[PDB]
Amino acid sequence: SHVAEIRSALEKGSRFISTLQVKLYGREGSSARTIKATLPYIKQDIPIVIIFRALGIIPDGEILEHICYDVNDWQMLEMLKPCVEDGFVIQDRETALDFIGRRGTALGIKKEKRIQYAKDILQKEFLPHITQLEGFESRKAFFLGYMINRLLLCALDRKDQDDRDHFGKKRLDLAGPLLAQLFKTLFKKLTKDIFRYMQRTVELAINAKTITSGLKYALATGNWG
Amino acid sequence: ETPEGQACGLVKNLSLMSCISVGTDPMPIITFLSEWGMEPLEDYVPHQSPDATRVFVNGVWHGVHRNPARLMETLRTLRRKGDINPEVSMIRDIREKELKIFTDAGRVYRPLFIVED
Amino acid sequence: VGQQYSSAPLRTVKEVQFGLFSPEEVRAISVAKIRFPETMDETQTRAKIGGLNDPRLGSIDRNLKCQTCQEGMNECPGHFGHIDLAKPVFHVGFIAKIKKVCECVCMHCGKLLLDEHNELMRQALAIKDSKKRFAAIWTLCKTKMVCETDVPSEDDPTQLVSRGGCGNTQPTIRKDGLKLVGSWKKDRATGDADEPELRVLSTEEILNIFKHISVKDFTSLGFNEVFSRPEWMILTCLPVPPPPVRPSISFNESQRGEDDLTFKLADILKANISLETLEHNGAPHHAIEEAESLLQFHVATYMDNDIAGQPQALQKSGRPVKSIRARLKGKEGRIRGNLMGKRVDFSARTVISGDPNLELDQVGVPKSIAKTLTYPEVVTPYNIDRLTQLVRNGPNEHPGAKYVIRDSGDRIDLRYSKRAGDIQLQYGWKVERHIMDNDPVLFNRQPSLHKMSMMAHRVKVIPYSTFRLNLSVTSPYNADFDGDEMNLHVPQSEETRAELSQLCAVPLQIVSPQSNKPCMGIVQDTLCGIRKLTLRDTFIELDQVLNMLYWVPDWDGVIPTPAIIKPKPLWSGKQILSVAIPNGIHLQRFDEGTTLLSPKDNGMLIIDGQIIFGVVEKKTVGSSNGGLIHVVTREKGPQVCAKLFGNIQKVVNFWLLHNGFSTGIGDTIADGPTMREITETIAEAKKKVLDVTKEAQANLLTAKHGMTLRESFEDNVVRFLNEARDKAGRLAEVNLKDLNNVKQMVMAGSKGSFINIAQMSACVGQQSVEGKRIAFGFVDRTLPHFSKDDYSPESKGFVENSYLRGLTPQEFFFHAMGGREGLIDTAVKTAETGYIQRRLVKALEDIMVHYDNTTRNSLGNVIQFIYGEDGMDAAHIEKQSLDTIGGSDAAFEKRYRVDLLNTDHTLDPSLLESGSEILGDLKLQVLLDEEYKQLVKDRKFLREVFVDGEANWPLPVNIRRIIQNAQQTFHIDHTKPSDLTIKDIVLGVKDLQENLLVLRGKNEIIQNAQRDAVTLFCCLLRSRLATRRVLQEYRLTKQAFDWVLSNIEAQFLRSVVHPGEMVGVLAAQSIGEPATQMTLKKVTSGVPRLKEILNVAKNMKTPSLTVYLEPGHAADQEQAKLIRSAIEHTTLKSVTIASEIYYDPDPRSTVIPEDEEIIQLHFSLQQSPWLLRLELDRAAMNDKDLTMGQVGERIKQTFKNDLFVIWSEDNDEKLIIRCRVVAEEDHMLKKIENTMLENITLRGVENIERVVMMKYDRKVPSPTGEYVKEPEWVLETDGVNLSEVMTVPGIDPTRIYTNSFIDIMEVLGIEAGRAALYKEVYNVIASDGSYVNYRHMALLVDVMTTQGGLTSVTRHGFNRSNTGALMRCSFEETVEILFEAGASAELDDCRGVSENVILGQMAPIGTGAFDVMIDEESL
Amino acid sequence: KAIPKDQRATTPYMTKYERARILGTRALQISMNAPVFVDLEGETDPLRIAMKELAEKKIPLVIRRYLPDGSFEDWSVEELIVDL
Amino acid sequence: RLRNLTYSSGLFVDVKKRTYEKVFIGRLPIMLR
Amino acid sequence: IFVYQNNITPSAMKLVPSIPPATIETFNEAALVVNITHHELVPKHIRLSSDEKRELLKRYRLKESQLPRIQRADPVALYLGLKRGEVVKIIRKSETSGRYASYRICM
Ligand SMILES: [Mn+2]
Ligand SMILES: [Mn+2]
Ligand SMILES: [Zn+2]
Ligand SMILES: [Zn+2]
Repeated sequence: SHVAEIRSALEKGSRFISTLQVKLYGREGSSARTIKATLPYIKQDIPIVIIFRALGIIPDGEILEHICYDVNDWQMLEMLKPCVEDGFVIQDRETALDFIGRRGTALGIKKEKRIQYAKDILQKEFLPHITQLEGFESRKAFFLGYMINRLLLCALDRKDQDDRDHFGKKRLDLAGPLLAQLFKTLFKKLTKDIFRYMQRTVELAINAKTITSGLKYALATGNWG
Repeated sequence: ETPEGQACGLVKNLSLMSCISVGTDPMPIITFLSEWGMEPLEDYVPHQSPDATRVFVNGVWHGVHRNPARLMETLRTLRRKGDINPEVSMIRDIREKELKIFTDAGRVYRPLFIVED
Repeated sequence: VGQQYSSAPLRTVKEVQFGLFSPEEVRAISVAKIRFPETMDETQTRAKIGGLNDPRLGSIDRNLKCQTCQEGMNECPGHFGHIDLAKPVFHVGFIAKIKKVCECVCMHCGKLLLDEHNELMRQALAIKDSKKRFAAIWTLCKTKMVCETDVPSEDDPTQLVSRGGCGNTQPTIRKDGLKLVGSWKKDRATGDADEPELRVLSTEEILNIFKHISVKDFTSLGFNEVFSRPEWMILTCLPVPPPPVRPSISFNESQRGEDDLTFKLADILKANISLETLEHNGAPHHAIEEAESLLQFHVATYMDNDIAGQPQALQKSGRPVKSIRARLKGKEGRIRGNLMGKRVDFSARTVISGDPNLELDQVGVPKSIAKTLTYPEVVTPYNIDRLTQLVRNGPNEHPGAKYVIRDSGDRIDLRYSKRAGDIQLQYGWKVERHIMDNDPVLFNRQPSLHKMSMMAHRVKVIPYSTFRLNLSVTSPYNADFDGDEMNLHVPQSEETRAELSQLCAVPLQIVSPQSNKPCMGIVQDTLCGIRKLTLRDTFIELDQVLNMLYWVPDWDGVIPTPAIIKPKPLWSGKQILSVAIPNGIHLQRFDEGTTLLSPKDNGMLIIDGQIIFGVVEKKTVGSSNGGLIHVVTREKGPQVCAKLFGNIQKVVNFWLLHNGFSTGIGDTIADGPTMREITETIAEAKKKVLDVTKEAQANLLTAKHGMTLRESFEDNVVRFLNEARDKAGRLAEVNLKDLNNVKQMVMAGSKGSFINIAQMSACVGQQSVEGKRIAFGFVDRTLPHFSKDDYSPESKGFVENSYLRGLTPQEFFFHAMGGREGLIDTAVKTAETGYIQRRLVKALEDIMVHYDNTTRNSLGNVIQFIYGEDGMDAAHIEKQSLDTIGGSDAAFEKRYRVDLLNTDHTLDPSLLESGSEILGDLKLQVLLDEEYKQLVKDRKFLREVFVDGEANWPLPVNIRRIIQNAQQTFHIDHTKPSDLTIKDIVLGVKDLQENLLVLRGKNEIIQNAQRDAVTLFCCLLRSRLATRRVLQEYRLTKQAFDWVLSNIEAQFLRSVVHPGEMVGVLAAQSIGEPATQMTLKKVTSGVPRLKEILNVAKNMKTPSLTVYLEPGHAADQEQAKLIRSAIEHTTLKSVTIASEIYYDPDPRSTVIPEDEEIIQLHFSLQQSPWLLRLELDRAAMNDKDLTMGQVGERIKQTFKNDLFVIWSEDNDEKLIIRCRVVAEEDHMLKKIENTMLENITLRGVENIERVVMMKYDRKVPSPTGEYVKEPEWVLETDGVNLSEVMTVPGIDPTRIYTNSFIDIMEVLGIEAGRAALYKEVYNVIASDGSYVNYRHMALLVDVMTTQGGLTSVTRHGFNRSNTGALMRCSFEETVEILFEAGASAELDDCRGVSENVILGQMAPIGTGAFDVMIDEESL
Repeated sequence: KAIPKDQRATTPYMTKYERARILGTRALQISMNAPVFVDLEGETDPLRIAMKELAEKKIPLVIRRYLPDGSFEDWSVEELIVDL
Repeated sequence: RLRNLTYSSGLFVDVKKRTYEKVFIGRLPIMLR
Repeated sequence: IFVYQNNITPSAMKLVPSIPPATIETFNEAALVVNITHHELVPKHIRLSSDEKRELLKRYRLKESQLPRIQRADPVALYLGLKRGEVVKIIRKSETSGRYASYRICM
């Protein structure tokens, strides 16, 4: 019935538009309407509770506090009732991290590795525009809460669904960013081609033209994506 | 000024005074924000402060701030000096408990006369 | 062609029968056997080998020898070879089909796995579309994998019935390029039957199974007993195409030459031979299999180059390839490349400019373009000098020629020719002259959606570039002169000339079929000018009369004697215009307040070609229905009318040039005061809006039933602001003086409507996007310049100002918003309409009216048993008044009752000569009684048809006019008694009717059909030539009368549709063209709807019912409500305030106060402790006319006993249903709570969501006869359920209508379906005021309905809609289309335009819909 | 399949398409100097002569009207009423 | 423009070559003015 | 004609075509609560005798397939008890001629 999309991407580094959707399953009045988020690389929609646990926010009360900044808002908390249930099976960060690990991994893989895979996804794929380093799990939990929030605040006929065509939430990509997309994607082949001058060197071998041709090519046509 | 038919409304033109934001580092602002009483999100408890205006910056929830208008003033005044980059965009949604700051390039903006009391 | 003779009759392909070559035939027709996979050099002795390129097949080496068929490389039609395949092989094309048939038949007995015994199969079998049946059968039979032995009969399942006694399991057959692989199983996972057995179903297996399929079985598939048997899909025997298909480029002598098919065949033959040289030598199995799949591959690749690879090893080590599919990739795409109109020859394109000095049917061709386009004219004693003069003039002097083409077909190129000025033209040579003045050329403007936009004009070579058009030929073409290019096309042959100038010639197009009116009028200047010239105040001094006079070329030189001779000889403006008009032209029309003294110089009377009164404007002189062009066209001929445009234009234009017409900003300014009234008018609405605002912010606005507050507040505001703009707009239109140049155009008819004045002068009015005021794009405010939640007009997008006043920035931006909406979906309407029109045509393309007056499609199916139900051609129909239908019964008697036996109601002895001796003539009064009872049936009949009461219906032969012509042609005086007998009239007319003949068959059925086709015209006729009428009003003498009869008969015949009429195309482009003008209460209308309708979309956007209350109760606002409620789907959800699940454990005492009284009350004259308690809302509770008891015992009858129900009664201040399950309880309840709020139906028909009442004014006959409006309540519903709603007590189930013509069909049958479908298509075309003569839509709506169902137009087929395999070769794969045509025995009727082009023939359309032959009779 | 001179159900009147095509076919003859049947009281132009031949009922052609079932009526241009 | 050239510039990076276990590098079409 | 209230068992449905040539037709009560042929848009359908039928297809020279068609299950056909191959003359009020008569052959 609803979906709460972010399209988070790093401003610099290498632009990874890794979409997180926070989906409210069931339409108004379908028995037990659950919320699930859709993590990148994780081939199944994870109950949002389980993510919070995998993010170290174990106890219901705590999780709900991250979502529902209002103890009287019994309507919203009552919407989540089945979420809390939907993630009942999982009660500690590792089981949670494992739950995710398993929906990102083949059945052969060992628990530690599995947990470790889910630990790296949450650290780098899940909401990467917040932080990609370590200690920032509360930072995501909170943001993810806020997502679930807004999603429900929309589901509760309390919010108008976002205007797709509002211009403030558009960006115009220009000479600068465009020539930087290619130049990133071309310097990355220059960083790759120079790498085939080390693995391949056992004992000045730089293609100027990869970039000259690449920029020059794109601009001579209108070939970007 | 839009071309008719197929491109109609899809190909647009900048009004004479639109420029497009060039893109600025949010480091100094996020730095100023916690210098200016922004509560870190790590150290944030809502059942404790539900009257908390949440500061976002280029989309990132950076934390919280009770008494935002006093943040908002400064933020505005800094930008109106030069000290925060002019192109930097700060919107407070009073009835949403949100103060979203924007520093990324691509934001189409235009100049206006400031009317202040 | 090929100057030799052949005794064989010269014919034209009438049908193409498509089929598959049986292996039998492939040999039978073949000339060779073809064994050797090489050619030439027989031990070096050059020529050919009895293996390829010769054995009997077509010759090379310039040799005539060719099986004694002689002739040589140009005259011989290459004869066909033969090649036996060692093994059966899948023909690539049918691998698909083969597999598919194999899924339908048993793979052992060849027995259709599903019989007439299975019920889902008789519906599959009954389908007549050989293709759709095969699909329906297949989707049914591919489930089967067991060829059933005993099938449950038509009786007891106890009782089995035998069938094909072969019990074996079928494989599920999958494909692998060229091998079909079959895998069996003795059921899915049952004990001792697991694991499929994959075995490759070989060609040898399938072919033999195909042979075992009965003539009955495979015929119930697409297959043809005679033309295409399944077995034949499997090649045993391969046709060898001869050297004209596969050439040999022998470069003079002593060099190799054989085409890329020859090599491709050479490799088949190789594999074939090495497959034989492994059976004949004996071998292993996966060796012959390998040798088979090599062959099968080479046969495959030979025809289709799109399999497991490309064998490109044919004389080249670099590797290219050509198959016969990939030969049609240069021959299905070089025929299609020439089927799409690319090599545009003898045509020319340039800017058009208007030119008031060309005749209506001219086209000014620039000299330079004239010098480019030729006409091949045959040298002829009649033309020897002129042609000779041209040939001398040459390629560069205008009346010159480019080429002189002599007997021998040589082309002397007069441009570069040493004999350019030295040619003796001999009879029978073609000179290719330039087009010169008066050549019929076909002038067309794309996009050409309209027979009228390809018309033929007389050339008139002119100076500068650009084609020049007469202005009046302008809208037929939808052309203006702001840059439009037009194509001119020179008909090249003499008959092709004749056809143009005889059918498409512009004069012949004035009265157009599309709306049974003229389609070319007087326009722009000439219109504006004519009004001015026509005013009473317009007078012409002698000095200027003479010019105007002399300007009209058709002037007879008599200077009209001036209408003022007194102080100054002074002609009326009318008088001289009246010389453009020819004699014998009369016209009567009356406006609102016209009299025979027409104060306002209103209306129109022209008598013998002198406009006696009326301002001449659009009404008269435009393209309008009754107008002077319609009249002059019918009355005096098309050409004489066409010449009229010329005269009128020339005169008026000359007049206008010396009068002058302009328009300034002054014309767009309002009277100082009017502006205050306007400003007041607006500011008077901003209160209204403001009051409703305050009202609604208070919460005092009551939502209109089934409409939200916010929904209905806007609705009011928008109407206020429109009532404003409009009362504002009128306020300026009334002001503007009769001098006002703007209004001066508006009066005359030329560009300019009210909304225009309205927006320029008064208010611009409310902008709107998606039919709402401007939406809050920013949060709760439309611009960052308003405050949040500002719902004022100014904010939400009312442009207050005129355009004259200028728009505020907001107004400017909101206007820009509305504007962008306009252009955006002006681009949508253009794009969708563009494609609808192309579908509508393709749909009706082939419908033609054959010689029997029947109207049939390409197949021959009767679509209409007489074209448009009356056999009339729509261009010969006029709106006419059926008088029998109208007025009090009283009046009916006054006009039509002639009772001789009554000194009062008799014809007065003054009207009639034998007027007195008529008084009391029993015998007569028995005739005149016949007449009248007949007129009475008539009036009755008519009121049955036009239930509406509508008097005025497009009918052929304008009877009013003919009479008006009689009265003038005979100078009948309304003073002396007529010399008619009653018997003359009464019998004369009775006798006339027997003469109006659409149909001629002598049998009864046709005579009955004929009686019907003429019914309506006859009532008109009876009501017009009624005895009193004929004498009282008309005063016809025996002479004029006898004339009127023979005229009515004359025109009636002239009005009958000609066999030949591509009436379908006509009908499609009559529906399309106007839709290409739809550029725009809440129901989808216009093109979305048209694309909805034609699409037969079951999922409509705006499904509505419209139900009418039973006759006796129409006014009962309360019964309208009582039905509304008992219809509108009313769920528990809509009546419950809140639900709550309490733990309330004691079923006596209760933890809820407000319920203690209710459990007490349910103890006067199992259960869970968990209670589901619903609090209901009276508002909507009594609004939907509902009882607690009713809501209650509903839930109690929804949940059987599985729920303990109890409810507060209807007095209690709080309405409550308390419910228990009757421990996992709290969860079963939240389920049940939902099963209540959503599912349970308290009241109404499901799917009927909103139900609005509305007062509809209805035309109904009062007791006294005349048509009285009788208001009726009419429920209109969001949601359709016509079946269940039809049946509701108290509605008029007779009249209940839905726009979902689909549900109508499904409930009321196809005939009603069609009726409704016609009412929908017509609503679309009526919603933009436009008219399209009924027959066009009928024919569309008939074509959609011919086959029992609603067959969509907007393509249903991926191939066809009604297209022969030859016709416009669709997909890059025509091969595929042809393959299927083989397999299904597609029978091409060659009534196509393309098939026949492919065949080098003209279509049996219109001018080609009959044959001409040389008469041996003519003395 | 042919239908006898009596029992012709088809219009006794020439159809606009027929005229279009006679005149066409007839002019195409007149244009290649095939002999004319009427007096050329001035005319040089083929079609105009063809029309004059039709006018004076002197076109020597038979029109074969096919019915949708395949049967056909023959009419002689002479027989056919030209009233359009 | 006349010479059908590209108004580019030499993109010179600055490299640190270190054994572990100026320098012309491409052309950037310069945007006028 | 078997009239019934809610519905029938598709087993008892497979009991219908069972006593030939005698036809059993089945009307759900609800389908009969209103006579569709009394509806406005529903014109006079007149089952033609095979003798009138012969006359039709002859007078007009039409293979059966060339007649306009009506579905076996078309509510007017069912109401008339139309047997496939039976043609109906549909006499409809026309706005062009007074009555026009078109025929549909049951499919
Ligand atoms: Mn225009
Ligand atoms: Mn134009
Ligand atoms: Zn030959
Ligand atoms: Zn079998």
